[PDB]
Amino acid sequence: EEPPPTMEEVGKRLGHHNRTISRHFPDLCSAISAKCRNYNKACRLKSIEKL
DNA sequence: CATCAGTTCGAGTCTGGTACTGCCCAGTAGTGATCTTATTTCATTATGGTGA
Repeated sequence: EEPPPTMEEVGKRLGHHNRTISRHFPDLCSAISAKCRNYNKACRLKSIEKL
């Protein structure tokens, strides 16, 4: 979806500290972080072009 | 026997080590205008002694 959420939003929704997820599932968490960062970078790029 | 002391497992919490975003201000050098001042001219003004 839009602004794929970040680590903070996912952790707040799950009610767990970020280290709790981070100590067991690094690959998928890095996948979510990369997706969010890529969406932000793409949106910034379109904003730069349009501006 | 059931109490207390020595051991484990995993979660809570901080923090370093590593990368990254969305946004206008501040200083400097041009001009043109308008004063501003240490310094350079344009007249009067007083002092002077002697041959007609």
